[PDB]
Amino acid sequence: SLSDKDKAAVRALWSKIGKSADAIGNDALSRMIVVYPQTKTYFSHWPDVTPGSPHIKAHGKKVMGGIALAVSKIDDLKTGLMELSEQHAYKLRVDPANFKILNHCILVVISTMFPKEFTPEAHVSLDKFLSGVALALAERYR
Amino acid sequence: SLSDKDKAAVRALWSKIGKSADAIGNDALSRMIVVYPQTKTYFSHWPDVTPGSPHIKAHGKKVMGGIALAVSKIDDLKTGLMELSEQHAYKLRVDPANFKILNHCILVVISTMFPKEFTPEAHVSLDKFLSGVALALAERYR
Amino acid sequence: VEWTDKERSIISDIFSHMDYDDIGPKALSRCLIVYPWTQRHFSGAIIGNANVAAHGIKVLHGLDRGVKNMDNIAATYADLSTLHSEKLHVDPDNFKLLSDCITIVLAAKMGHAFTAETQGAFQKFLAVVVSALGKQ
Amino acid sequence: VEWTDKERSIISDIFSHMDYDDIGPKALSRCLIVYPWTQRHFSGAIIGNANVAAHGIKVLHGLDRGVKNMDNIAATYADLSTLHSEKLHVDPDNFKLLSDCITIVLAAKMGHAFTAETQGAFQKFLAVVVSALGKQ
Ligand code: HEM
Ligand code: HEM
Ligand code: HEM
Ligand code: HEM
Repeated sequence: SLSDKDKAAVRALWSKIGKSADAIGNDALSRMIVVYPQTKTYFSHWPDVTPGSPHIKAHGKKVMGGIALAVSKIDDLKTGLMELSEQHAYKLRVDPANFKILNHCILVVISTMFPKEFTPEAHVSLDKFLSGVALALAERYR
Repeated sequence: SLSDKDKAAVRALWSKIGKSADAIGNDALSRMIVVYPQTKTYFSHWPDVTPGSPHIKAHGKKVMGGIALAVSKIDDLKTGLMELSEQHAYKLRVDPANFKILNHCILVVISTMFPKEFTPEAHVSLDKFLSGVALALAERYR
Repeated sequence: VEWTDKERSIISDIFSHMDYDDIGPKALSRCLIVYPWTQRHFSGAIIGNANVAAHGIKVLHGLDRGVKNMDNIAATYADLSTLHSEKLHVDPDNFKLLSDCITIVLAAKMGHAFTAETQGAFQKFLAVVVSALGKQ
Repeated sequence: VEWTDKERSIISDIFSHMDYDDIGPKALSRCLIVYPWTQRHFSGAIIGNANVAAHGIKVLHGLDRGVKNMDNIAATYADLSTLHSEKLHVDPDNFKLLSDCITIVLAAKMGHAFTAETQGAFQKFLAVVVSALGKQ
């Protein structure tokens, strides 16, 4: 669970990072697809499932919007993300093992764009935060 | 997280299985050490650390004592196992990766002993319950 | 991978005393119930569904294959591997799950004859088999 | 494992422009701060400790050894595997964790040059190297 130091760590980082949220979501989502082909299935209904693609660029905005939401509801991720859990488990039926993957890709992207910002200390708290998000999202699977 | 039905399933099961707790802990501890050698080191301070051993047997009792505890504190595992967590992290310094391993061995043994009561339904709930237990034990590592 | 004769002996012995029509459906039934999200490959009750029962049996027959080619596993499944990924779109994590379910069901039938040594050998086998499956 | 010429080029490119004294220490410091339980292997702030910086360097050199023998990787590490396994008491899981840290530190070094294709190659290489290490 996140401590006060963790919650503060994430808010401080997010305030420097938030402006590039859409860049991060697109790059991250592109990487995931290329590096972990197994995740290409879920976006197969899109015409262009490649790095440039307008759908990827569009969806990346939404994924980061979800993260922005998680940041606001940090004190209670489970209830803040209930609906999204519901949606991924029943409507999209997204295998839960993939949340670990995307989280990894986002950390890499943030590292790529904010190397001076992403210190080991920020890293620990952001990883704890992202795990909690992954955990909140699996809530409604079983 | 555990639902009302998940909680009643675990209690119902524990009510039937509880009497063999000591036997379950001994067998489960033996399998872990054997099937996953990497875990032997934490118990090297014991003279004899083999299936039959009296130290394994004594410790299989405390482990299951811990499960019985979690069962009691099932409404809030995090605060209910704050102690065991603090202990395995700073005192014993056990790698958190191993809790899933012990959980798996406990499941096997229960199938071995109570094949008639360990139904798929019981299995779902006991599994979520053990994931919760492992999650709470990992609580004080970072 | 390296195999000891003792291991070759247990893995082989395990599979000859096993009734496939029995272990197959129960192992798959359980996985579909304990890990609900794998059910989306059989959308086209669970414990009684014949389609699930049938694939459970096919699973055991495919494992039996690798038992006959222990020193040539990755090659033995290259075909099955591409089927579950290329066409079936099965997440490789799912093999890990079905693996544990088979262990648990087998553990309930062999009872106390399912020793820690038997367990270790059988898990090592599935580990290698799962690697060849989620690799391609 | 199967390597393409492209992958051979990319990994070679990365390791020939890498600065071991910088990446090494940073990658180990991060791992010990992000995954505190690995710290029990250096029983004697973390980012400034010379003994940490030292093994960090050793790790990268140990990898470089693998870059030269991309086709005979399992053999190449067999010894180092036993070192960490039998004597140091390293949980195999700790290798996969360090693996991620190395990737993250490298990404912050190459910035926009750490394209998705580069990540793919670098991760696949660490994967093979981690299996070898957590096998003996
Ligand atoms: C960091 C965790 C994640 C967040 C915050 C997230 C967020 C979202 C949001 C906000 C939507 C919105 C669609 C709408 O407007 O209703 C969505 C859709 C979707 N997500 Fe996720 N998601 C996450 C992880 C994943 C993963 C790991 C996958 C699978 C590789 C996935 C697959 C999908 C799919 C397939 C859709 C439907 C897209 C479409 O057809 O338009 N998501 N997600
Ligand atoms: C189902 C999760 C687990 C539970 C509930 C549990 C519970 C306990 C309890 C109750 C003690 C007794 C100490 C005391 O009263 O002060 C203990 C000790 C210990 N545990 Fe665990 N444990 C779990 C998992 C593990 C794992 C996975 C490992 C190692 C791979 C481990 C290693 C140890 C060691 C080495 C000791 C000290 C033995 C001794 O010298 O007496 N435990 N544990
Ligand atoms: C333990 C590893 C597994 C083995 C050895 C195995 C084996 C097989 C075989 C032999 C077929 C028959 C295809 C044909 O006629 O050419 C098949 C089909 C299929 N498998 Fe698997 N499988 C395994 C795991 C899985 C998993 C984990 C899933 C996801 C729950 C899955 C889902 C399917 C589906 C949807 C089909 C096609 C339907 C059918 O013909 O029954 N399989 N599998
Ligand atoms: C990316 C995989 C790794 C590689 C390639 C690697 C490589 C090496 C090498 C080359 C040595 C020196 C050998 C000698 O003195 O004979 C060494 C020592 C050691 N390694 Fe690692 N290592 C790796 C991962 C790890 C991990 C994950 C840990 C756990 C934090 C670890 C802990 C140790 C310890 C405790 C020593 C002895 C310390 C010392 O230098 O005095 N290593 N390693």
